[PDB]
Amino acid sequence: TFLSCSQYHKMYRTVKAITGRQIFQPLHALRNAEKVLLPGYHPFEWQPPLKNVSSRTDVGIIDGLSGLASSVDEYPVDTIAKRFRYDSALVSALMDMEEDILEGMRSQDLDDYLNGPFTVVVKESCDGMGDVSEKHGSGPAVPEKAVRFSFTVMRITIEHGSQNVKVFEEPKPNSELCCKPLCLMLADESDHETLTAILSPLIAEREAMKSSELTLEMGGIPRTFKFIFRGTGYDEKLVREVEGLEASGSVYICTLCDTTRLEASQNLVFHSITRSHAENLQRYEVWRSNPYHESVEELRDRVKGVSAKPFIETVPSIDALHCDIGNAAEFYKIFQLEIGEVYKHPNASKEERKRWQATLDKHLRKRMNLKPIMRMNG
Amino acid sequence: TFLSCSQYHKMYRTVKAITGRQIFQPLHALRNAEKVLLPGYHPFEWQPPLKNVSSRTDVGIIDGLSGLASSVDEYPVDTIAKRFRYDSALVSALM
Amino acid sequence: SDHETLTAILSPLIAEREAMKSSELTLEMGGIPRTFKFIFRGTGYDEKLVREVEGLEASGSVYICTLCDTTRLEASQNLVFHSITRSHAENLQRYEVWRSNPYHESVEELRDRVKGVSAKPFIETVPSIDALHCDIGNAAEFYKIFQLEIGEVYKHPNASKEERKRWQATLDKHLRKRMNLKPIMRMNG
Amino acid sequence: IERDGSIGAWANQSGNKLFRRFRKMNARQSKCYEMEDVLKHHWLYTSKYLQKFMNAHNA
DNA sequence: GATCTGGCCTGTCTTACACAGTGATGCAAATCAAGTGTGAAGCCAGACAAAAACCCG
DNA sequence: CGGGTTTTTGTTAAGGGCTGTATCACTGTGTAAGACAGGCCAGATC
DNA sequence: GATCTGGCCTGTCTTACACAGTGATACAGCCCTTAACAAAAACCCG
DNA sequence: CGGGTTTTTGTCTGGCTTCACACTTGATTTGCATCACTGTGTAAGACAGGCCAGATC
Ligand SMILES: [Mg+2]
Ligand SMILES: [Zn+2]
Ligand SMILES: [Zn+2]
Repeated sequence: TFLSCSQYHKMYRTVKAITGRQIFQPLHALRNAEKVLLPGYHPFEWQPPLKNVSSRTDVGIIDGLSGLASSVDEYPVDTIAKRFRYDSALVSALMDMEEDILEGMRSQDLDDYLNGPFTVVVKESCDGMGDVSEKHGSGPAVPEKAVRFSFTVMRITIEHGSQNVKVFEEPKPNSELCCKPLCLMLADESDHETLTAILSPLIAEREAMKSSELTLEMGGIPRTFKFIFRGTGYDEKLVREVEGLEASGSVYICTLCDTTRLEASQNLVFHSITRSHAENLQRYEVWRSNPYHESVEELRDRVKGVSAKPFIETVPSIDALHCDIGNAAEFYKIFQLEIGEVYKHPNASKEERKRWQATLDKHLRKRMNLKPIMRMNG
Repeated sequence: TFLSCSQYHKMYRTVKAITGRQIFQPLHALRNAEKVLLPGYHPFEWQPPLKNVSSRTDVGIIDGLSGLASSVDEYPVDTIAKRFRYDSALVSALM
Repeated sequence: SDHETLTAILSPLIAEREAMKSSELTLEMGGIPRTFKFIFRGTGYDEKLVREVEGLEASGSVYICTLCDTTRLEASQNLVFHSITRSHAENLQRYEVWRSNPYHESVEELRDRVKGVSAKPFIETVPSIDALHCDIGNAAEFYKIFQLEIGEVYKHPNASKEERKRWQATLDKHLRKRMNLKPIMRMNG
Repeated sequence: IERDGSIGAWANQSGNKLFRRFRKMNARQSKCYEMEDVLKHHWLYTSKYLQKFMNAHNA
């Protein structure tokens, strides 16, 4: 309900005085349950030592700078960043979903004294926020932009005997209610230096725990967990920026295949997914070393677009609204072309196409009774 | 506590579902309770006739301009005035 | 400061109030008929609004007292001996005299005869003051009194502004060193 | 499709309006504890336990 | 007689300043964790007789 | 294995009262889209 | 050979358009009183 | 106006349950005041354009 503490205490004491008995609970037990539910409360362990990661398990929010010296004689930086510990937030999410996964296991013809190794599919995502500053002193002061890095659990499975059984499947993972956040930064999305400096420890811990075994207590029985991470909650801009590709410019535009715009326009269905992460690393190494001594454009075409060093392995995907609007735009364009009898006209003028679009919009507003607009949407 | 209608209904239904009994009140009961206190509800009278004042006694919020002249051929004015009636407000305060 | 719209909005309320001034309400709140009278007192008006809705000038008039007709020059000479010589009816009379001008006198003499009344009052106000303004005024006067007594001006007929600023700085430093107080031109309570 | 089996329908203001609400309603000054508080509240808001206790009126 | 110049008047930003908020602490104080152990109340079974108000002869 | 006997729910009649969501005029407000001013050329001309 | 110009990129920069939140209104589901029939079940003796 | 009819009011004897001090002390939470730290509406406060009259070749 987005309630503060003073007014909550006021309502609490008012209800306690009116009803006589105590029905609500004061801020003491509330904060107690809060700090109990927050990450970094219950113990856990890992069979591998988890190198480069401490073994302390009673810490929560920490500075996102990761001990970055920001004194006068260093690189200027003032973006305040806060973060959780990846393992801590992960075990906290697992603990708060323990009840749901136990209910699912009981429903799926399974007992309670079961051991792992459970398999948890965890997806990661991060995106900016835009203006988050309500400046009212003198008006628009600064376009302060923020960013959040988060994760989400959407699949929990267990393999017993021969086959497996999905004891937990998220009903709607594309929602704003199961987006467990890791870190928050007051940095621009275009600021590559600060973003990389803040996201490097998270990626380090991720790569460290990618091949580990979690051991946790749920109901008095030790349970073993393994995790499979998937980067698929990034838009095409962030994928193209992080994976070392160029901007939205030159002919190299596909993120799943190494084709070009001209090759795609010539051969439409003649491509398959080939852009991996190790391939991009090798292409960047070739770009940096240039073991053939070729011209700029020669090696640029040889590396096929990539010109920067990627640092986050991602699994690209595609959105439904985008794949629908990309086809609707071409349908609208081919309709505009076909309502002008262009197969007979050798040339095409701007006034001709303008009048054709005007006639099309007029007929549409007359028949279907809608409002045409050049701003294409979904 | 500066509580909106939607959030209050959410809290009400949550408490009713977690407790079973209806400890709080629904929205229509709250609307009746707030209408029973707004001006222009309880009857009253005046010993003098109070000329130039209407005798209707079930009016609340009214336009503060009191029959403005907002036509285009008149002095321009861009204001939003909302007011209670003086006698109605006094009767409400007394009740 | 928008006078015409404020008057157009507040005229019905003033009419209702002046019509209710001499009425008798009858209610049935306690199960039995109860009669009610009313006495209105408009004392919740600040200086900026009581110098505008009453007809007097806003801030440029020599007349400063909202109760007496003493000018700024006569106020510095006569300190305590005064009386309340202002009301709504006399203000209406003075405005009518200003508008008619039956004596056919100059503008300055007519202005000092109407005691600064230029606009027509339409709200019977009862002005009042608070302790905050009184104490801040007394302290602002005593500050300059301390400056004048520490500068030894009773023996120096004409001093300089820079010398007075030096006096002010010395007094501020002495006060901050002994009493440990932070001086500031922006005065408050 | 063969890799995942679901193209999905993920899409806005849900990341900015909620953040500004948490920052304006319950947060501190100094830009040091403000982020800690908003992160704690955002973590508490997406808890399956609290949501399960909230939506219990459907059954 | 024709401009030139110092001193008020007044609508201007301009700028400091106390207050309201958010959150968390942090000591003084009322209450409770169990141990009996009485000890004073509340109602019920057994069948037999006193104040107070309204209608009828 | 299957009826007998017994112990619990549904059904539509209807104008009500009561309670839970869905919507409706209202604006505000975040956000990619696609246009446009330059930047940077390679070709035509004196 | 030096200078002017049309065309391809490129980094902003305004926008319309899809939503977001709110108090009041409007639909839209649950009990009520006879009741003779319509069903579900648990347990038991044949 | 006096008497009758309810209606409420009590009775002891013997017999059930049922909450409360009484310390016992020493943790627990309960509550109100205090702490850290800024954003902002508001009132003091100069401030220069404008309006003047006093003045010199
Ligand atoms: Mg994005
Ligand atoms: Zn492709
Ligand atoms: Zn005076």
